[PDB]
Amino acid sequence: VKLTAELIEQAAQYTNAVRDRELDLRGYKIPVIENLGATLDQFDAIDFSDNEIRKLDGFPLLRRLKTLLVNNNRICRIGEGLDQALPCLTELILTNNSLVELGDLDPLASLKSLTYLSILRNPVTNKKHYRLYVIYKVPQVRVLDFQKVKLKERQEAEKMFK
Amino acid sequence: AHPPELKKFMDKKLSLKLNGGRHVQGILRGFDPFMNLVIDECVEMQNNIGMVVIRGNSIIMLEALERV
Amino acid sequence: MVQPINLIFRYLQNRSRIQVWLYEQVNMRIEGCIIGFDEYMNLVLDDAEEIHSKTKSRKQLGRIMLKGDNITLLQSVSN
Amino acid sequence: HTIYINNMNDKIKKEELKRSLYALFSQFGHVVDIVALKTMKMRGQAFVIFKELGSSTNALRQLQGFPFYGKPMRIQYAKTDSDIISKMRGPDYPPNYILFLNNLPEETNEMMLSMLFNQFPGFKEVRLVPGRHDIAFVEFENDGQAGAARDALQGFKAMKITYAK
Amino acid sequence: EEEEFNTGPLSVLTQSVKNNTQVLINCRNNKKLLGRVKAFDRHCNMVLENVKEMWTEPVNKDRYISKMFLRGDSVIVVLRNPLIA
Amino acid sequence: ETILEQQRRYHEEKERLMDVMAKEMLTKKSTLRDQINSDHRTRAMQDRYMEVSGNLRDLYDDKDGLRAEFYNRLKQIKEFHRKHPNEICVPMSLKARENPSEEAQNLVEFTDEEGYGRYLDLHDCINLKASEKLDYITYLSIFDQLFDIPKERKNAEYKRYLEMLLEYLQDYTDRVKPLQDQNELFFEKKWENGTFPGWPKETSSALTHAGAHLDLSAFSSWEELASLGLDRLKSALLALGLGTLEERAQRLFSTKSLESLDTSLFAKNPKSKGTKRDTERNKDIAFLEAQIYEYVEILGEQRHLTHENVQRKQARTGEEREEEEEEQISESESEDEENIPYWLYKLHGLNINYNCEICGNYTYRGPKAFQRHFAEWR
Amino acid sequence: MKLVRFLMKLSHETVTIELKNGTQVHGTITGVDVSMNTHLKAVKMTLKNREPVQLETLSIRGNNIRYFILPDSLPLDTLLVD
Amino acid sequence: GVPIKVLHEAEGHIVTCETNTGEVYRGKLIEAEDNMNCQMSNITVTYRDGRVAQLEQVYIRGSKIRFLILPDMLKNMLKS
Amino acid sequence: GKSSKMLQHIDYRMRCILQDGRIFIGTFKAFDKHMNLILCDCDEFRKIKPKNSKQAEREEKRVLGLVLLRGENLVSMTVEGPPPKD
Amino acid sequence: SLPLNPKPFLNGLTGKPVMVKLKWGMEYKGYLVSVDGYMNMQLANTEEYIDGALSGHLGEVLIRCNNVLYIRGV
RNA sequence: GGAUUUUUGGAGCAGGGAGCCACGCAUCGACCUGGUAUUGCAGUACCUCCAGGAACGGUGC
Repeated sequence: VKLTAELIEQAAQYTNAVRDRELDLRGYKIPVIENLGATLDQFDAIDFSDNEIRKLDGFPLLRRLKTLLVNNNRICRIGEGLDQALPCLTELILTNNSLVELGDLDPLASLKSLTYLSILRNPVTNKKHYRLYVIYKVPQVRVLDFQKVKLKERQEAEKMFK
Repeated sequence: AHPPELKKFMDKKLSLKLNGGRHVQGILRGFDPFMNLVIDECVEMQNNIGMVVIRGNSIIMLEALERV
Repeated sequence: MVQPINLIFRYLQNRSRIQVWLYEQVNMRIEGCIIGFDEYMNLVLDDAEEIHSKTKSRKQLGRIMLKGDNITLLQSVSN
Repeated sequence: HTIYINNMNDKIKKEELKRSLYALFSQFGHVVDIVALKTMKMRGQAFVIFKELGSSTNALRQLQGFPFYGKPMRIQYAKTDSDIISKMRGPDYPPNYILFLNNLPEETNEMMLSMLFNQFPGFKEVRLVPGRHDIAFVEFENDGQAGAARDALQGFKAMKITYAK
Repeated sequence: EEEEFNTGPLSVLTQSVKNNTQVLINCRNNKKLLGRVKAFDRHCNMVLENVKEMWTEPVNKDRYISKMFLRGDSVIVVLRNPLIA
Repeated sequence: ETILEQQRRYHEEKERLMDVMAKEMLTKKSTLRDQINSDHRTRAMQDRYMEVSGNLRDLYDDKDGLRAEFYNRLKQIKEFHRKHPNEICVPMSLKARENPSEEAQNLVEFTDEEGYGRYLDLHDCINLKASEKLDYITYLSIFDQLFDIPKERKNAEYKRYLEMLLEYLQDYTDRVKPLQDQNELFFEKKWENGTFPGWPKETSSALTHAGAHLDLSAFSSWEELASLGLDRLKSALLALGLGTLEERAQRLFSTKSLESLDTSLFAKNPKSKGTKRDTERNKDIAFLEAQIYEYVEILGEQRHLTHENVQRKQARTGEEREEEEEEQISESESEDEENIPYWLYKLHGLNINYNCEICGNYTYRGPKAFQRHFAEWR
Repeated sequence: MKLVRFLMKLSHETVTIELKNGTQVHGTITGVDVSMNTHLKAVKMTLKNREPVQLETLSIRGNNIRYFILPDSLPLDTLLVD
Repeated sequence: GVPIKVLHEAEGHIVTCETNTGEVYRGKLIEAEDNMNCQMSNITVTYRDGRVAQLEQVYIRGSKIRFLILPDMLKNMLKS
Repeated sequence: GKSSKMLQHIDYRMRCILQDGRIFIGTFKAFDKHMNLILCDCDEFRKIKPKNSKQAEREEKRVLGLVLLRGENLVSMTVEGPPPKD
Repeated sequence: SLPLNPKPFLNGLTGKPVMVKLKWGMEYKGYLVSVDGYMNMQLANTEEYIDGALSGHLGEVLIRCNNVLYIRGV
């Protein structure tokens, strides 16, 4: 069950609860993110929850995409050119995925508008200094794992890793 | 001499964009063929102004705050 | 359903003091008691006033006929 | 279908609260809508509405006391049905607070069902113990909590729990 | 209709055409057209002769236009006077 | 993630694609032949097959059936080659895991979808056999690239430009055919015998629009040839050659529109304020003119083909022109791959209007018949 | 009386028209219609604060006209007859 | 008018609308009146500053519309 | 008399000028009493209408597609290019 | 008063000193000679008050209807 | 066939100065630090209060 324009064309389309245009891609067992061209850049965010995607990569240039819900997939790596295809990405929900090393979260530093980030229920979470590492390497984030990035944490992350 | 198709919006709360960058909110109580409106419990965007007449001439856009 | 014209007819009968929002001019609004009006929403106002929202200043007019061209909005005031 | 959350940090602006709520709760199923106001009465609270009922029960059990913007949230099943649900959809005791039925064996037991039923402050009666270990009689102080427990394990892969209708 | 052109406010134009007298037209463009009315209509479209157009840019300016047609919407005011004299 | 597996899958996919476009080139050799022929006149070195092969439409021994479809498959192969280039790019850029592979032992699933979903993702041909297009490019449509008057590269529509041209010359003395006669000018004519003055605005603008059109048409009609290669070739020819125009009498012409006695004065003129000004203002136009030139040269066959078409249609009658248009239309919107008792009926109660709602809001002309509807298949 | 009728007679005259948006248009009238929509040929049009552009043809929505400057030669007394 | 018939044809399709003030509304056209009055649903609005918002239900007066973009599904009224 | 002055340019590519000063170029397919216009394959320009501007011809160009423009906001039209054959 | 309409009001004010405000903020004081159906207005011995200050003494004047904001007797 | 959705207009007008950088006036809004109040089952112009911050945003002249 490949991602398809045909798949995308019959997919529930609606205005969500936070007033944004959202496309429902949930629960199709998609393994690879591809063929997004067919959405025609018409959505604020895409719901990819409960699928089998391994890597957050493969996006076309999508200027309107601001929210990506990627819950319960198998994300173990993040693509390197994400800001070049998603310039205004502001919210990224990655709860319950497979990111294991702090260094695998490095590609998120290039998403200049990224403000809401959620990486809960990922092995990487239990790594020593996981929160400070994210704060220093992705300073554009204001809310991390539903907790406010505070000044004291920023300073503390400036010492360690300076 | 057509009517605007607004019966669907009758007695609903609405958000009205007017010319001059002016915005008000209130409940639709009626209309005529010129799209002049009667709006009840109207609020200038906030200060309460009560029941008012809006001339259709100066109506840019309306948005329902309810489900029709 | 209340028709807008009728609301006016009500304003007329009530002799409620009325405040008019003008078209493409925000800094000034007009006030008065509707004595009569016509098919074009042209209004005859009594003891009318120019209201400067910026200057908090009022200009006294007396007997006014305001063309309806200018009408954006019609409201009532307790004063 | 709707969960009532309280004990929320009321300093978060309304639109941010709703967007984080949406994000957090999307992991369990599609959230249809969120009602949250900052009035004195309603501040620190929110109603989260899900398309699927199983999603609401799962959310309730898994996020009970989850630290959100600094405070541990308290979740419960809403007292009434949400207007949106009633419109999308279209007896006197129902909802009832006593669920008796069986079809829940497999070394299952009374301290098991007592802790699962315990999860709920409504934890009142729990009857699961004979050679059976498959007949469950659960008396939950109130149907929000009986409904919470029932909605939490509403498809114990299929068990049969029948309110005392 | 002629009666309304003859006695109503447009009699200003009716009088200017009959007497071949000058009138100053204050105009929407912030310009003023000074001349004689060869013809006019309901909308205050006009065919004008010997038009002196005057405006400002501060610097005053003017220019002569023998023959021209004015679309009447641009009219603000039309003035009759002891101007022709 | 073991890179070995990834690089493996990459080489495998590349293999799959090569195999696909090779199968294509196999069923209808024209696909390559066509392409190659054009390539021949752009990069002179290119070796091309024996003419006999081309004609008989054969690659070795078997002569294949002659085939909109050719172009289609060429664009499909185009996207395929794009994929391939991408994969090639990314590619250029034990007990531990075997233990974790034990994860979730109990799944009742058949897994036959890695090479089959790919092989399938790139193969010919709907349920069975309706659309030649592969799943890879299932939403590929030529009609969104070619207009009806172009007939997938058969002709180029220049009527529009004849219109704009009339608008440019500010008259009507110019006919479609005289306009084409003008186009023909485009190595020296378009430069020394210009339709209009080459410093005219309207003219330069027109020339720009037209040039752009011809170029896009060119690459549109020959997907299979590397566009970037051609572009760069032309650009380098422009920079390195284009005192390329030399006369034994007047010397060296400059696209300043002046000649020059010797190469010496020509060189010391390329630094002068005049030439700096001009080359700094009219650069884009000169370059566009040049492109129009070389692209029109590469399309000589299409230019001629169209001019011919024009003369034909022109010499038609009404009915003829109409039927021809019908033909162009059909070619445009066609699949790329083909598979008395008057009082008797009143007395008997028939031919009276009636309707059944449950059946397609159907109409019945008789009451006996509708009473028979109650027992029916539908 | 209806002065648009007068303008409709001016086919093949060359005029200068000043627009409401300040633009200046000089060309030869091919047609004026009842809405004062005006069509021209051999047109030199100068938008306010540009150098002129030449157009073989230009079509103006009537309402956007401020005024026409007519040929000095024009025999108005003839044209005003119906 | 011929354009009006083509507008009514776009009812039920996704369309884009710019107002006289340059706000840009994209969504499903529910109803189009003769005078160009437009009822739409599930809108994305893009203001003059660039910011976006989302609306469920809107209705815009015909006079205060500058233009509309319709699908290309319609392009195929060629008689006129 | 003839009514043709619009009908002539029908099917042609046309350069239309808006009241704010935008340039809409599309295929002129239909009009009406108000001069509401139907423009196929329509693009919008802001900065320039090129007459072969040596620097570039095209800045702030936007692809729109099938456009219906209201006549209220139309100022003028000129012929931009001939009809596409399609 | 028992309903006093636009039209009669203006007709009562003919023969009288009036001042008209225009939308553009100019003001014109003079004797109202006449008005017509479209509410075009004819003043005699007109004076111009701009910024509320006497600017120009103008004489006989036609004001196009669309320019008028309001009319006052004075 | 000039009186609210098109063709007889609500248009018209106002920005450089100082040494690549920075900017007058008025109104409204979130907004950011601290601290502090509320534990309330809803369908919403906004939503605790107290002090400090605005090299913030929009509109008009």
